[PDB]
Amino acid sequence: CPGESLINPGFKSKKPAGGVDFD
Amino acid sequence: SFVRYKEVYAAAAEVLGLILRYVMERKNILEESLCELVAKQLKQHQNTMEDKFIVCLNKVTKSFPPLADRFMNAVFFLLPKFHGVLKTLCLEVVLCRVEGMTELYFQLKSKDFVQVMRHRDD
Amino acid sequence: CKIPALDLLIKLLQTFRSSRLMDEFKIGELFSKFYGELALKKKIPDTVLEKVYELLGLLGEVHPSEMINNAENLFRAFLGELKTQMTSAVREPKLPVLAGCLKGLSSLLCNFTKSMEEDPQTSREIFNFVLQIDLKRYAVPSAGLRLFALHASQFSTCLLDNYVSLFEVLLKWCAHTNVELKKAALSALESFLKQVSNMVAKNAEMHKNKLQYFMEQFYGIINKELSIAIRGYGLFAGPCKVINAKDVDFMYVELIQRCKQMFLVYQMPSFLQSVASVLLYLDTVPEVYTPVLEHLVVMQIDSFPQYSPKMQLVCCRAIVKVFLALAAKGPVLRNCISTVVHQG
Amino acid sequence: YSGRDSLIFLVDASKAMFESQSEDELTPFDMSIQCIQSVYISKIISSDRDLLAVVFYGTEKDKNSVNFKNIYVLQELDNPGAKRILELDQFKGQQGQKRFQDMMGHGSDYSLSEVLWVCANLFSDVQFKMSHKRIMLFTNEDNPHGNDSAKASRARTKAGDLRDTGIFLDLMHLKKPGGFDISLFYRDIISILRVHFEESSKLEDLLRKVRAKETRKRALSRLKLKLNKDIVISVGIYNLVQKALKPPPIKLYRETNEPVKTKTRTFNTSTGGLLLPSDTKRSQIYGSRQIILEKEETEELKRFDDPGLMLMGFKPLVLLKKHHYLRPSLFVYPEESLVIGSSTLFSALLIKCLEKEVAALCRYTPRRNIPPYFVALVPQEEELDDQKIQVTPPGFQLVFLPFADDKRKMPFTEKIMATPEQVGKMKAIVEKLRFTYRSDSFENPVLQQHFRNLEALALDLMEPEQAVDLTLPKVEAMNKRLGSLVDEFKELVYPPDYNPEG
Amino acid sequence: NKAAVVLCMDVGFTMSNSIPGIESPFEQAKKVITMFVQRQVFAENKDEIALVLFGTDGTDNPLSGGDQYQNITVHRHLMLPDFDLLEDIESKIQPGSQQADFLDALIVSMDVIQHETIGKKFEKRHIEIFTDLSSRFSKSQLDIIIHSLKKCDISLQFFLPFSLGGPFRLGGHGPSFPLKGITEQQKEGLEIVKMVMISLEGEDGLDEIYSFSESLRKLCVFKKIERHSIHWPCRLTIGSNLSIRIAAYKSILQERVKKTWTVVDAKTLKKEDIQKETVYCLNDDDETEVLKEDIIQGFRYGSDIVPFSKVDEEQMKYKSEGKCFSVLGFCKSSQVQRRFFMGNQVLKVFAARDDEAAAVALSSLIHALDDLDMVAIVRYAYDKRANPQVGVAFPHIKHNYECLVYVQLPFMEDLRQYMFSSLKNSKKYAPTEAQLNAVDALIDSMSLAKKDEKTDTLEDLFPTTKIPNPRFQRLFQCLLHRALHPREPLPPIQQHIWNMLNPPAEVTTKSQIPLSKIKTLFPLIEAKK
DNA sequence: GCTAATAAACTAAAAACTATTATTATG
DNA sequence: TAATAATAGTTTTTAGTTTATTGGG
Repeated sequence: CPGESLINPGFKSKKPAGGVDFD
Repeated sequence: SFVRYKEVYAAAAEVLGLILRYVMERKNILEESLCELVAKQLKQHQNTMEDKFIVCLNKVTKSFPPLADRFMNAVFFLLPKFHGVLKTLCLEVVLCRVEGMTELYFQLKSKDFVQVMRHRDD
Repeated sequence: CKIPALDLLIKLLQTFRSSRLMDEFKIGELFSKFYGELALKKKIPDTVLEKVYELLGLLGEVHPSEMINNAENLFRAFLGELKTQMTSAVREPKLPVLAGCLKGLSSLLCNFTKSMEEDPQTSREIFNFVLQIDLKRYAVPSAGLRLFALHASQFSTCLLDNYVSLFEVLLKWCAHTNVELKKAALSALESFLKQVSNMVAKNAEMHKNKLQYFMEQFYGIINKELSIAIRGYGLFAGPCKVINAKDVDFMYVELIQRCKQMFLVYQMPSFLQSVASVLLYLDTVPEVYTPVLEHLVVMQIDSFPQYSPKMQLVCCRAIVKVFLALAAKGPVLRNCISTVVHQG
Repeated sequence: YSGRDSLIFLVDASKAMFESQSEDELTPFDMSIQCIQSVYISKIISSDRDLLAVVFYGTEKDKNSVNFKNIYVLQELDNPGAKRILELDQFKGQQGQKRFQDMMGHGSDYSLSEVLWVCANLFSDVQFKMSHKRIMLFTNEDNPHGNDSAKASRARTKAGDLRDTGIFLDLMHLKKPGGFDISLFYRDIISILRVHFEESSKLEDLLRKVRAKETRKRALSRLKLKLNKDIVISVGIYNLVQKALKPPPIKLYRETNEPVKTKTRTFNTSTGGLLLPSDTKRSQIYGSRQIILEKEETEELKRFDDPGLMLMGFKPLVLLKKHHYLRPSLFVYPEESLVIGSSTLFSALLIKCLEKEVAALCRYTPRRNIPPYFVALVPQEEELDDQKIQVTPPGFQLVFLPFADDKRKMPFTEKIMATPEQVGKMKAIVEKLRFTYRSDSFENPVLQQHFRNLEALALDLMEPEQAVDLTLPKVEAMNKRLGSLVDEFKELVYPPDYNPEG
Repeated sequence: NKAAVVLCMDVGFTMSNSIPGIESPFEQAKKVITMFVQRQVFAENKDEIALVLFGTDGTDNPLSGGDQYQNITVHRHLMLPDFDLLEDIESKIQPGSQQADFLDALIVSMDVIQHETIGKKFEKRHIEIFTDLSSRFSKSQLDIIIHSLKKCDISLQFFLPFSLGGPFRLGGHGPSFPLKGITEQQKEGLEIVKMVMISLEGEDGLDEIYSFSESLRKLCVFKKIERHSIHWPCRLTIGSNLSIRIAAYKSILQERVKKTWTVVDAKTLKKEDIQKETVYCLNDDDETEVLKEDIIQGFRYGSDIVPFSKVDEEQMKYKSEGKCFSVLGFCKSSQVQRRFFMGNQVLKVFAARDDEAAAVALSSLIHALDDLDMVAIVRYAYDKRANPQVGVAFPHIKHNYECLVYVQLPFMEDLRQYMFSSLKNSKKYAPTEAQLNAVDALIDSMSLAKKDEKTDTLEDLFPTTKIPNPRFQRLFQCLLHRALHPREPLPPIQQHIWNMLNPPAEVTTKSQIPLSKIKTLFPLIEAKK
């Protein structure tokens, strides 16, 4: 299922912390 | 499906297993759709609970062996989980499966028969 | 601490009940250690784990002064625990096992302590009065009944009040389900009746309670309830010897009439105990009744079978009591015993 | 409470995973090794209450209770432990793999029916409440059963049976120079178009260490809100945000390492004899007079109303001060366990209050002998993201209203203005420093460092991992982007001689 | 520091009487003074308290020179209160029969203050007077009294049996007394005191005259004898080239009892005779005692437990470098919801006092952040041993000053996820139109907000934020009952505590019918408790 | 130039949450 | 003669301590 963590079923897929950008 | 008191679904399993044994008195087969219906009812909300499931499955296999093939792995999967008479119950589910002689030795030894047979449950 | 702890403690209990007075004398130090371990502030031990009180309830030893000193501490602890448990003001009437444990310890301890000689005797007695529904089991009500039955003598001069309420609550308790509760209530009721009979016998105000409590129920009674009233009349025939003694044998006379209806099937032992009591209080007996009572008692002996063991024991006790009663009259003694053994 | 998660790892014991076209990159065996280390560390951190197992196939030898050749269980289904981690790490590396090949076979044939049998048996051994049965395979070839048509047929039959029995098989792409070749033998056999010369499907997150407790769904308390006195509705109260705290330590012996229990006793001083709670008297000395009371009165003085909620009224959301915050809010959801039909009325009231933009103020009693506070129930409409998954639950936000004595008085502060050009300087500085914030952007570095140290000492590492703190501002970049603006505004406001520091 | 507070209570007979169904103004005044003094004693404030009574049958004050300041009996001089003061208020205070001018009592009280403020210092000089204005007064010393108060800076607050500006609820919402029953003596006294304190203070004079019942649910009685919150002397920082000294304040802070429950003996009532210890004995080996320091803490690690001393962690702890307040960035105010405001207190931060450059900078920041609908992300650190935390800083502007408000923000660890069902999509729980209309009618009949006449302003029928927490009131009531009667059961919760606890009964009367509609239109079933 | 609370971390402690298990009921 | 029903067993706060630590004078 999209947007789910394959590591832990029933939990959203985790993305690495994005920090901060500049616009 | 109404699991509140045991007589309800027990007698439901009784009548339906008798029907499946004596549907058209074993002279014709087109009510196999009803067999699919009862198998689904078994799958629907009973494999998630699997305590009245095993009871009704036991009764219906006592009344109709050839259905239990739909749950062989299932009835194997649930084997070690129980520890009381439930185990006992599942045991005779195997008894009806003379047609199940494909392979059971490896199943039962992997199911660790030796303890339950060694245990004194006459 | 789990079900294994439960079973080990009950094993220890039944061990003391079985094994006692031979060599089980390494327990006083164990008693003190148990007192300390229960006094531990960490109250993880569940209500089911409260049978420690039954543990601390001890009768297998002579109970030297160490347990005597611990006894008062235990008793005040029980008073506090009961006050905490009973009060529904804290919305915590939960006493699923605690109250029965306090019952057991009090039963096993009061056998040698705390007679009717001081104030706190009534205090704990008050905790007995508060004894509505106990979830189809009724453990603690029967417990309180048994505890009162064991030490009813320890509550005298303070149970005289509320007499009618105690009487009716005993009646309802023995008139419920859970036949164990019924028999415990019967035991407590008969102990209470014995105590009140002794008190009014020694009371100079026996007329007060007589006109206030006894004659009312006695006339109002007319199942074992009738036999309960037969006990009541038989025991209260005593105090009537103090005041209006001329009526005493009079009731005895109508008692004869009663066994006339009985003559032509569990009330006979009650008849025997009642007539034994009245004859103990009686001095002059109508000799016309001597062959009559002879016939009645030998018919009772004939009716000894058809009985369960329990009222076989009851009837043999009543027979012993009537023999003790007739023992007071020499010629009556000899002739009645000869005739009864012959006919039997 | 619901079921748990069961994970199975099944690596091929062959030559493919011990070799790579570019030895500078990680061998499939070894990279799977760091993968399982990372997932086991994450599991230890998060859900160590579940079951994990290790098993290999294709090995020359074998070891399994099922006694299937080339099938060797390495670890049974168990909670992860540092012993498992080291047992796996000793085979890690381009020398650990050689060791493995030394005292452990690899490269022999196998049967997927056999591995399905053994994994089904292992799952069947678990007698606990399970909910997830995920099996991860580690190979880069769809051919080995395509070689034998009967083998492929029985393998896919058993795979279908297993997936019908609630078993979920998921595919781990492995780096095959000739291509993983999906859609040829797998999507028809796995429970669910690039041929995947590579391996990274989501192995990046698998290798990603995650530090989170992730407590399962639970109910704090199912209070029963009374409207006036009798029309009462069952509701569920949760905390979608709740402070994560360090687990308490474990008192143990410094000569045997076993946990030593502690027992605590209240007792006398003149005698020292052990005493009872009946001997304990609550005391409080005010001025010179001591007032004596007991505990029961102490909690009864805190007992006013039954555990529940008592409506005070309705108030528009504008009538609450933004700075008026006392304690982190809660979430309220309809509940139909005690009161059935309350979901319809909850929907009706949510619609009506959303239309009327009025929150519901109530008197809240958490439990017995507890103070009833004032709680504002703001409507919280459900929000769905692009993939229509709930990012905002539907229900109510229960915030707390501080009392008059819950607010402190301050010395009076006057109003001093600023020139609009200084405001423009501030706006330019902010724009040079602007970004978009998300709730999943900043963690607690203290806890992360504590963790990293904990695993490092558990793994007996010579050095612990350093936690990356995102709360440290990059002063050099900020200064680079500002430049003139800082001292320009300083000269605008602060006198040249009067620096902010005296 | 110390507050020189004195209470001037009229012992007149006029307020000793009241309308039936309404408690006597003397009695309600006694209730208010009892709660005031119980707060004073039970908070153990170091503020001296004096009691002066006028309208008494006798006369007792240093200014009694014959026909001067008569009917004035000074009960207590300026010292710290005690339980004796409480019992004298409860019992020794009785309704008298005489009446006297309240200006004479004011002069006597101020003279007593001057005679007793000497020998020490006082942070504040204050006085409150309870009266019904039905006693005749001579408006002669008003100018002298006003001048003396201005030259000595004594604060005043007045309270009345009737409302300042049908149903009657003492200490609760609803009318306290109809305004058409005030005597012309009361009206003239009201005008005189209005002009006196309007001249004394300015325009906020009417804000210090109140009623008893409304003061029972408000801190207005303690509003002039409180203590300021201490500042947090630190420095906000932007990058490595900008920093401003700050003075933060916990504007909102949860309150706790400052007096713990000490344990004493059941017989000697002594803590000394009942002391404490703990024992670390082995779980096995007949409970062999592990030595007190031989225990070392460990930690759960998955399926394993590792021994791990505190020294190890303190030498590997992620240290926080002192007290610092570093801004981490800026985001839109719409990106934050009220459900993410963490922490148990609110920091209404300020810059360094008397730093006009800092004031200009913070005002510029407030304007820039407000005009852009914009908020800041800042990092907090109380000190070296503190735990660094993230929080949100958003502007807050008052009519007299602008300000910035800090509330701590959560991390990912604090976050939890619980999935739900779309109730709006629940076909089995769609509300019927009649039920929706009944719900709407109930909401209209239940709302505590009324659109003010001829204005767009909105009023509140239940000002919760101006009401204290009622644990302390019942706590002190039972404490004083036990102190005076340590043989009797605790007194139940007083009725006025319910009056402040309950909303106005008018809203209940409006909701009477729609509540019936709701209960008739909804088939709600229950279960066994 | 003379000592002074303080929130953090630490406990106890109390309740809610699934999860079972004697118990009559009937014979 | 065999079915149901409170019921104790793991988490999780949270009230009352306990630590020294900055802040001054």
